[PDB]
Amino acid sequence: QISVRGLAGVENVTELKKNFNRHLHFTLVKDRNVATPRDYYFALAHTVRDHLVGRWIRTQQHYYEKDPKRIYYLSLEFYMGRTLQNTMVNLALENACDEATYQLGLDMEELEEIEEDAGLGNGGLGRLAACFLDSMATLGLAAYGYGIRYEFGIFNQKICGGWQMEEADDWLRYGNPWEKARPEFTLPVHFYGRVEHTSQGAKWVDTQVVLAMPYDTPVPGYRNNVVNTMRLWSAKAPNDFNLGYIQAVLDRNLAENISRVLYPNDNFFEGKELRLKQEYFVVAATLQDIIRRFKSSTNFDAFPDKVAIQLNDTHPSLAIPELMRVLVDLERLDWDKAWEVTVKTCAYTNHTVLPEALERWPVHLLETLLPRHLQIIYEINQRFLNRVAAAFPGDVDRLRRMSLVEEGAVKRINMAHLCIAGSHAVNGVARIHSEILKKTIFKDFYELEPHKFQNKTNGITPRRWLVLCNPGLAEIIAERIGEEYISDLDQLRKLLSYVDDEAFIRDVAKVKQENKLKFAAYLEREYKVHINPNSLFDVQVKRIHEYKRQLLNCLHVITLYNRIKKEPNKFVVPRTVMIGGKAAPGYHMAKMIIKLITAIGDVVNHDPVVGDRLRVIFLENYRVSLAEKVIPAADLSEQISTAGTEASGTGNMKFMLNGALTIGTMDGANVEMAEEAGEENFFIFGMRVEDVDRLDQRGYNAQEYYDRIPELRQIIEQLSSGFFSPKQPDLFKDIVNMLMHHDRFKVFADYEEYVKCQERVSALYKNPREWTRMVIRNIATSGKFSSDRTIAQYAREIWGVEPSRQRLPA
Amino acid sequence: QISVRGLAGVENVTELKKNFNRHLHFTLVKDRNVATPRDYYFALAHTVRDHLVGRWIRTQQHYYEKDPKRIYYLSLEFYMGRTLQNTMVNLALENACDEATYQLGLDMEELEEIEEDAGLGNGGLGRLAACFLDSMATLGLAAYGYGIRYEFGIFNQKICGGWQMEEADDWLRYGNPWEKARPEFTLPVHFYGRVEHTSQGAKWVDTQVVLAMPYDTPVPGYRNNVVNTMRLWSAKAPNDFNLGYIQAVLDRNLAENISRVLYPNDNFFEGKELRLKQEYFVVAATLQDIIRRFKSSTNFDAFPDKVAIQLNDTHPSLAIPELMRVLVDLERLDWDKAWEVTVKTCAYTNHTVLPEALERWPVHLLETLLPRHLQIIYEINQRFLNRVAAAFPGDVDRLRRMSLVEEGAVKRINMAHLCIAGSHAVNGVARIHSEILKKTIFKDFYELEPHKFQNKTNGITPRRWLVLCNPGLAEIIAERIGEEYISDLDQLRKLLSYVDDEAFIRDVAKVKQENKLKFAAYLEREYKVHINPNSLFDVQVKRIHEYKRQLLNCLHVITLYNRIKKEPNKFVVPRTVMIGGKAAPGYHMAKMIIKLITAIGDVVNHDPVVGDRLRVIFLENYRVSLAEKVIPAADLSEQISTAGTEASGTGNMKFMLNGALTIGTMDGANVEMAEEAGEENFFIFGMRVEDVDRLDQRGYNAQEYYDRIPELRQIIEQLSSGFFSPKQPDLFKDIVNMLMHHDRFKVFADYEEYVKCQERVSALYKNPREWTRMVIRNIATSGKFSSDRTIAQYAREIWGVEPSRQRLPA
Ligand SMILES: OC[C@H]1O[C@@]2(CC(c3ccccc3)=NO2)[C@H](O)[C@@H](O)[C@@H]1O
Ligand SMILES: OC[C@H]1O[C@@]2(CC(c3ccccc3)=NO2)[C@H](O)[C@@H](O)[C@@H]1O
Repeated sequence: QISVRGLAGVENVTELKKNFNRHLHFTLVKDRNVATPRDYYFALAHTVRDHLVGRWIRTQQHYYEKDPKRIYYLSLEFYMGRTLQNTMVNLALENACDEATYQLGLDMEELEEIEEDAGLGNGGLGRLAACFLDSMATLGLAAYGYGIRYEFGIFNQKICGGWQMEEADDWLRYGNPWEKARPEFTLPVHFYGRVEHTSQGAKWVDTQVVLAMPYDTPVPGYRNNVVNTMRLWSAKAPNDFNLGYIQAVLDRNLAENISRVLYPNDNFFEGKELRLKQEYFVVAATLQDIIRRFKSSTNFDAFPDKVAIQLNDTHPSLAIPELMRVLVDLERLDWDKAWEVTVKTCAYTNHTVLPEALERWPVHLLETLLPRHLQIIYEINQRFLNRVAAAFPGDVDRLRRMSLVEEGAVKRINMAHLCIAGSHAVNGVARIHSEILKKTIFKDFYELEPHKFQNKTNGITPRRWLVLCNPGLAEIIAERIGEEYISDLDQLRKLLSYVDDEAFIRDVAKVKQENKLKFAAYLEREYKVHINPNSLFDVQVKRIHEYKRQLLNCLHVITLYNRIKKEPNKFVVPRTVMIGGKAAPGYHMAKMIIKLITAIGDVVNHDPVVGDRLRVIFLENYRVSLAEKVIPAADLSEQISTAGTEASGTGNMKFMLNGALTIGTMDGANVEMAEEAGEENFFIFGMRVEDVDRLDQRGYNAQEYYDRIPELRQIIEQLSSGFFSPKQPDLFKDIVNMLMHHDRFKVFADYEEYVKCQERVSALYKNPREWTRMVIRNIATSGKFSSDRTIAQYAREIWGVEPSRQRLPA
Repeated sequence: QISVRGLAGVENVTELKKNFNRHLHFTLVKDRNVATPRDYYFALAHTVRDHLVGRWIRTQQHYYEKDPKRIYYLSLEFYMGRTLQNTMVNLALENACDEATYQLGLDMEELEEIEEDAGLGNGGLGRLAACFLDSMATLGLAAYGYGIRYEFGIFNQKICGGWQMEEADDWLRYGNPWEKARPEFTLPVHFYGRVEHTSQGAKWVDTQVVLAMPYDTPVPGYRNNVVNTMRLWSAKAPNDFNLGYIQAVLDRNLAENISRVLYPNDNFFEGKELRLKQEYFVVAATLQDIIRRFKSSTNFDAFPDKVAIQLNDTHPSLAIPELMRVLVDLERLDWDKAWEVTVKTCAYTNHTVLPEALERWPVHLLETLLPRHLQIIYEINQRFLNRVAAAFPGDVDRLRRMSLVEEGAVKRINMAHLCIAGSHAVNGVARIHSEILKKTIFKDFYELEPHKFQNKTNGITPRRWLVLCNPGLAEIIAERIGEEYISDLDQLRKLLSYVDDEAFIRDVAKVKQENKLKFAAYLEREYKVHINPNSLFDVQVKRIHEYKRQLLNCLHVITLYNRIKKEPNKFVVPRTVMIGGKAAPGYHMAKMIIKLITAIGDVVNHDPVVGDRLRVIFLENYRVSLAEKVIPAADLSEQISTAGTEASGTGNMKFMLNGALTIGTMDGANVEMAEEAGEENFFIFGMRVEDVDRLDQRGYNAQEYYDRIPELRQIIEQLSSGFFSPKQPDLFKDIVNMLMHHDRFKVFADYEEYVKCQERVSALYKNPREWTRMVIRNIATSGKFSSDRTIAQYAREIWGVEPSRQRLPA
């Protein structure tokens, strides 16, 4: 149908059809008489998977022959989403498969909806890892993603009576056609035990053993025939485990629980033993695999020349003392040499500055679980503090601030401090965030080792986040400037010369309307909810958290409702306000915010006076597959975190690429987005970081805003009195109390500017031509935010490798 | 190479080779450079599996079109062993695959050794189910095996310091290429809850739900293109299960533990809740599947015309009240009609008379777990006892003897009584056993309903137990009488005309010697143990149990050793005495017997005076795959249970088919084996059932035998004094105490006759020609013991269906 989806050659279509029928018969053991849509999905998945294998085998043998420096990306989260369409896109098979299935009497888009998301992440951090894998393959890097194969990913969210309910994400129930189990490469991981000092160094003895079984998933690059590997570890009990008899076999579950479930916390540290086990599990198995591969290429001096390890936050921070353990205890290297190798191998990316998100593990937990690692951490700390004392003589408070060991009620290890000490590079994820690291939380470390600190602004892959989810937009762009931009997003700047082109203006607006119609239809079919496709689609999708200020959005919504009720016969620009996202199960306030949103919808959506002028919808079960649907349909992107709290954001970049305008604070990557597009083409409002600092010095008093803003007072009175919960008048008392007395994120302080800015949004929307021209200026300057740009920077500035767009032979 | 293994056509070999390479590439994602023997096994398995699928699909659609009466074989155990060779044999692909792999530079027999046994059974009962499935497919019956997919089958046995150690049988670790998961046919199973009586009957409410997910395995018939199904259920938690959050997901293990592990008890009842859950799990899921299939063909009058359910012992006895529950509570049939349907549908096979093996479930367990079933059982009991009271007026003791409910300290349900009441046919598994049922334990029931009681003598499949494991013997037979006997074992009678044929005598003895050499080589390669291939191979392989009297064998071994030591320079016929089998982990005495055997070996095997004249070996990890190796190598089959204790035995039949002579008591199927071959061609010794009865009336006094047999006294003195355990003098005190004071199985009573009979064995072995002539007379009369004969009898006399040898189109 459309050009960017590739060719549908006679030979290819015929071959795909026959292989489809072969898989339905031999693989699925079905015939067309009893086959269901799900069977058809699997037949298609297996057919497409077959096209990966040749490239996968030859890519890995190419790396063995060429022996390039290998990049190891360690993460506890990989938020992959669906794989079928992405694979077709990267292999140029989409049109061919569409044709093949059409000739078989099937709709491919219907089949695509059957695939479960691989939801092995919480949100932004996990999704960044996924975009990074795509970019590393597209840039021809010898890269490996290493993580945990959770049996249960991020929970499925159901809304019942306006409240969030959780259910297990049983994503493997029907099988996973993309993974290949590699039981032959199973490795042992050790826990507990004790340290024994001998004539020849320390020995870690009397341990409990859990097996790590790898599953490999192919990661195809964009049309370059490169297929890299994501290797995820699954926990297995040894066969002599606990070996009455029956109970001993049943108790194998205890060991295998390590890889059972993803911790559902976004930007929050929960210091549970099971989580610590998960972190060591991935680190220990991965490092053995790295060292094996290095030996199968004695001389560890060349280790850093052949190996780079990237730590995705502090979650895999145990890589540092584990590498030291292996080099010192097992390979018999002297400390100083082992440390040199470790530092040159490891690099650390920090993803947040929120105090409650930082990992600080109780010493007593590490003492019991990982006694040798604690000893190594103590030794690292002593040697590091000796360096600090030499550089800043007599500065005793600096020594306590910089220590890896934190004293107090319970002694803890600061894992961020461990990572900085043991890495040759430390980066933040947006310019403002990286500067905040150097000025505040890691100031002492920056003063000691300035050369270590870098910035690498986040990005998103234009394959999934444009070509896959928005083929209509991809096509109208390709018609004007060709296809090269898909792997060279900076080429979108060429669209600036079309900002006054009447045909292009029409096409951009047409594509948006089509996306909106499609999404409006999706909502009716799957959720029986009714929306006006002519209204402004006002969208805030992201995890529910106080810092992200879904509450500020709620206040604007109520403001709009109240204004309509005050003057019903006055024209307002119609809006559909959509808010979606999951709350961590133990996060009471986030769960209350969800209930508030649905409660507002209950009132607003059923008020006859409002009509189709304002609709409030909570988008249930927000996840990668839903993002791919709603983002292309959005007009307005809500990026409204308190300045200094959102390290980067990546949802923001997705909306910019897909033709939505942004209302946002100068926070995270919003700052660079506004810089790229020009501030005139962005809806910027609210406090800057400096303004937040000034308010903190003075003391934030929410009562002041309540007293001076009559429209705000009305909303608080409505919430308190039970206007949005008539049968439970005091339901939202916790929300009101927090807003009035202990709001860490200063919701009231940005209210007036926000509402004012939103009026400017509505004004522009009344002028479709000028709205679209501003959209074009956003799309055209979105190039910087390709993860290809991000990865090229990591490659050149941290890993010491050169990216390549050269094809491997097919 | 050999004729019975089929043709190796040019087209077939070329096609097998290309499909092998295809699977290695696309399925296994390997190339010849990094592939291991295990990869080669899987490539072969997938290649052979492909040949099943067409036949599997067309067989099942044939049953849908023809709508024949369906046979449902319900068992908690299916001891399948390996599948690769069996599939090749039944599809006539063995020679072709041998050629194909040979041309690829691989040895097929090496690849076959990589496959794990499917060890989903304990021994005889589970293996009978497996032979039955093979025969049902070969006889063209619309048959389905239903059971549980245990994650862990019968434990792997390791011998450490002469003691049995257990380890988990992780048989699914590398995957199972033979099964097809059918998650789309998942069914709910209910537990606990309570019974609510309404205006319209009883309702079972507030239950806990566990999901039953089916996995289908193909069961090919012998060269008839029929492929039946074995459907095994796996336990799954519902997604809202227990839905802090993390613990709730972790607690899913509790539900899924139902299908985790096989209870390792042979002929012993353990009244544990988990086992009861397993029994209901298989019954509830299976019955829903049966009823669905019946409806997809309102009128339950025709149910028994279209459905037969065979209960493999009392383990699936809950089928009776479950069927009543569904018909009465759900389908709204009146009691009397539902009962008529149930009785005509169900039939029960009893497999043992040992009191400790009979299932008697505590009422309190059924009350809590299955409240509605208990109510139904009570109602069945009341109506049944009303019938008994009408037939035998005033006989109050009969009423208490026949009751399904047993009174006492704890009230129990006698599941055997339930099965007799609710079945139209009840059978034993050998003529002597079936007669014992009518005369003793079920005498009261036989008097009430004589027409119900039948015999169906057990059998073994000649495919696995001759063609597969002993191709050399199969071939020399085929050379004389053709190939028809493989599916018509009665044709072996034609070999009687070759008992004086000098060429045949030579060939039979040659095949045995070759098998012995091969097995002697296997022992050296895998266990580094050394044996004389010229010695008499004296073999007792079976589960370790007091009733099977491995101890009697031990006494003979020590007798032989003592006689050699008394007269070292006297010639004796050299023997290799091999004993193997697993002990249930909680069975102390059986574990002690294993230690005794190894302790005897430790003394006998290292005595320089003995030399190569006597060797005692414990065969580690006896299982189906080992049986296939050792049985063809055996000269003497030990079948020495106390008369009246071994219901049938099936190992006995395996040895008879493979050219071993039998030393045995007149117990189980031994009686019919001797009848078929002629008593002159069998080494019969010891008490008959009547002699055991006489001794019991008198009172068994072991001291009498000790006092009157000097050779026996010596052995007991050796055991007691510490001759076989110098460092632990009292190690075998429990064994001596049991033998002297509480031997339920009268080991001493058969000692003299046994030793005498063994002397006659040695005498015959000195004359190779006459030994072989007697062997020929055994092989020639083994036809009755084909499971094809057994299944044909079940079909005609119980199920009301006619077997067919007609081919389905390929
Ligand atoms: O760099 C990727 C993203 O990382 C974060 C940090 C984060 C996280 C998740 C789990 C644990 C700790 C931090 N999720 O999102 C940041 O909050 C977000 O701003 C950033 O875009
Ligand atoms: O019919 C098949 C076989 O059945 C038994 C009975 C049995 C068994 C196994 C588990 C639970 C209860 C009984 N295993 O073997 C009998 O002991 C054996 O004699 C017979 O050949």
